[PDB]
Amino acid sequence: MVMSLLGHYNNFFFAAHLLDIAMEVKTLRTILSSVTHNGKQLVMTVGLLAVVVYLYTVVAFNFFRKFYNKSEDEDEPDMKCDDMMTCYLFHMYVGVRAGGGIGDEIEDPAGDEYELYRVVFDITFFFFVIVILLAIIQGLIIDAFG
Amino acid sequence: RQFIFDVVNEGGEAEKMELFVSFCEDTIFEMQIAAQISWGELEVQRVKFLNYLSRNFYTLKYLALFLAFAINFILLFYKVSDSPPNMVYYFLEESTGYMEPALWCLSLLHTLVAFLMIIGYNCLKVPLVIFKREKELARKLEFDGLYITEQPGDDDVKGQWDRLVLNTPSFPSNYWDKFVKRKVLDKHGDIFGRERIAELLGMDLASLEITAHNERKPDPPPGLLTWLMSIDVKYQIWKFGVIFTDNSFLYSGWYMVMSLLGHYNNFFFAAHLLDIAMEVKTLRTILSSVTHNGKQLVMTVGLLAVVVYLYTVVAFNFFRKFYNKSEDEDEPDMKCDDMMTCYLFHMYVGVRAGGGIGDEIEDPAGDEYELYRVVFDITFFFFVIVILLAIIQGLIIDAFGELRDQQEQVKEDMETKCFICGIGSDYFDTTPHGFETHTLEEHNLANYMFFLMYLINKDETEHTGQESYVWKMYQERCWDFFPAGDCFRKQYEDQLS
Amino acid sequence: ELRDQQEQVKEDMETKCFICGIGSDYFDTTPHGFETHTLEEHNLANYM
Amino acid sequence: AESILEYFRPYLGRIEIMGASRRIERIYFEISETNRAQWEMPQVKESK
Ligand SMILES: Nc1ncnc2c1ncn2[C@@H]1O[C@H](COP(=O)(O)OP(=O)(O)OP(=O)(O)O)[C@@H](O)[C@H]1O
Ligand SMILES: Nc1ncnc2c1ncn2[C@@H]1O[C@H](COP(=O)(O)OP(=O)(O)OP(=O)(O)O)[C@@H](O)[C@H]1O
Ligand SMILES: Cn1c(=O)c2c(ncn2C)n(C)c1=O
Ligand SMILES: [Ca+2]
Ligand SMILES: [Zn+2]
Ligand SMILES: [Zn+2]
Repeated sequence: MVMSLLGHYNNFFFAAHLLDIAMEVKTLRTILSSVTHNGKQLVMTVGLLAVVVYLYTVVAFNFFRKFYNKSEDEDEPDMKCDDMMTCYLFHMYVGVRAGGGIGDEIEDPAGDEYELYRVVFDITFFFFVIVILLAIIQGLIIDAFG
Repeated sequence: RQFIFDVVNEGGEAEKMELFVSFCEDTIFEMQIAAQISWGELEVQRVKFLNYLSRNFYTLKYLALFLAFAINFILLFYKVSDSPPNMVYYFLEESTGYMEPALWCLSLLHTLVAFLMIIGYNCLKVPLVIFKREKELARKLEFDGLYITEQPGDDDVKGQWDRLVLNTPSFPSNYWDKFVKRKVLDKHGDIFGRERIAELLGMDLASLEITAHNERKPDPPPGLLTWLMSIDVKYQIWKFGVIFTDNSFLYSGWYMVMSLLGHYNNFFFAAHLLDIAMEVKTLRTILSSVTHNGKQLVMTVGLLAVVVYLYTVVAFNFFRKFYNKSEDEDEPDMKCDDMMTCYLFHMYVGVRAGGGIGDEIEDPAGDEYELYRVVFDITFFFFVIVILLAIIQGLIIDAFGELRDQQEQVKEDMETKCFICGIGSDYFDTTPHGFETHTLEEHNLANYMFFLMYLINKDETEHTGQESYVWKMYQERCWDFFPAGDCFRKQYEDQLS
Repeated sequence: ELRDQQEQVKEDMETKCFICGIGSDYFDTTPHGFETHTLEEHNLANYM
Repeated sequence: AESILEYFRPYLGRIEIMGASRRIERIYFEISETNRAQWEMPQVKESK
């Protein structure tokens, strides 16, 4: 009721009912039931993420900050690690996203001086979040149907 | 609950009963400790103190977690500048001066409660981990002759480090049985060297002053200060070489040396955000599922390293003209002019991405080894991306099924059988609820344990007659009196139902 | 399927004999009997 | 005779064949040390 009366004020709020379908269609309830059933194990595993990328943020800020950049215009504008909490929001919008890792958004490290500290820092990141954590969030769904 | 869980889904099925008696004999020790927690100055104070911090054990734990989830958040306001208030790590607070100090007062606390976690563990849980080990030495000598007939393993570590305790005259300190040294002397005794086992189990003057304790009992002299020499230093080395092997007092050590270190860079206080996943009952389950299939995970990451080695040798011997790093001409930075330089293009820009060294190695439309490039790329894509990164999914997605199975055998074999006999839920359902009876008045775990504490309390001359039998058979260890297959209803089932 | 196939054996060679075909049940009317029926009576080795 | 009966424990085998009179009968016999010795070597055990 209070979505419809409100809709009488912007006529777009009438969109929320397209969202009851998934609350009828006997079949649709089953699928969604399977998702919601394993649901604390889903929220706390998204949790465990936030903290893993916090450890990668503290290691980036204390060592690697010269490798981050945002322009070709000279005079070094937009260095994305000059503050914590700015740095922690590069590691999620352009961090856990994509499909390769902060490795594709942070210059290249061929010219020695902390080189083999970058390749070891990227490979261990790729396995420990992309390959494992985005497989756990899938395993908790596939097992719920079983 | 934990004992019942790990005796149905491991190797019991015969010797489970002696484990149950072993289960009773250390809950016996645990209940005694709980009763005890519920210069005269020194004494009184020491005690009352060590006993507030050994009941409040779990609260102090969670508090550490809250205090570190705090200090970690106060760090997400550090900033860097080339001009000070070299680059300076000053604090960019929320305008108000109330953060630069509080971070200075929540560090010293994080290093006080850390000290209590160590002191506290050393009195709540250590006495039990000694009891569970001092018990084994007695039982592996009285009935096996481990240190009399043979040699322990000639290879193990916790079978010869304990050779350093038998000689001291304080061996039975916790195991109740303060005579685990005289009644081994008599069983082996004559067949072995009577005069030589009199000293290899310490306890000198045994062959001469055996019955010397016959006249009477003397009185000990009190005192102070000078009492600090009555330390059987040799026994202390042994126990202080056992507790440093327990997985617990070394996850408590690495809490302390992270905090003291944090007092040096204040960023090392980050490692506690990483204990969360070691509490939250739920989080342990998830991670347990990951670690359980863990050799099959390490060796499959292995099998990779070698597959990309065979691709590296084929690239270096044929295709090296297709690699490049610049548009500037004069051919700089050719990534295959050396091996080992080439093997580290195949992992940073190799197994990475989602298409394959095919997207980072020029194009091959101009003939001359063309259809040798397309066949080299497609077979690479299937043999590492589609298979090997599907196996590392499979070893995780399967482990939840195995761990949720193993947790549905118990809850279906402790509700369709007994645990002392072995009969079914069936037979006992010929009447109104009978299986709910057979395990509330007849057999019933608990009842059997509280016996073992009736017998001990009562004097010997008065044990009735059906007790002197089950107390002359717990001493020797010949467990046969448990029913294990027969029931009072089953035997007398006609004489009267 | 493969970790299944490896959990039929370890549960059918611990709930049956291998010469006769009787169960773990019957042979549990006394103190440990199934551990006896396959240590002195039937017992692979002995037959070889 | 708790010496003879104990010393000759790992030397007699008990079999439970059925034949002739359509009835179960027991068999006793003797096995040499070398006969049993060449049985616990790891190669044979994995074959089992
Ligand atoms: N002697 C016994 N034989 C078989 N099962 C028993 C016996 N004693 C207890 N149980 C099992 O324990 C349950 C009854 O006890 P209880 O309710 O305490 O178990 P629990 O639920 O695991 O423990 P709690 O109720 O304390 O959480 C029954 O399911 C029963 O099968
Ligand atoms: N005649 C038999 N009938 C049924 N099972 C038997 C027989 N003989 C041996 N077994 C099985 O083998 C096990 C006992 O022998 P043993 O311990 O040698 O098996 P194993 O553990 O596979 O081999 P090993 O102990 O040499 O590694 C029991 O689980 C039992 O079920
Ligand atoms: C004499 N005695 C005890 O005093 C004892 C015990 N189990 C624990 N205690 C304390 N047993 C089995 C025992 O025989
Ligand atoms: Ca009497
Ligand atoms: Zn019963
Ligand atoms: Zn049989």
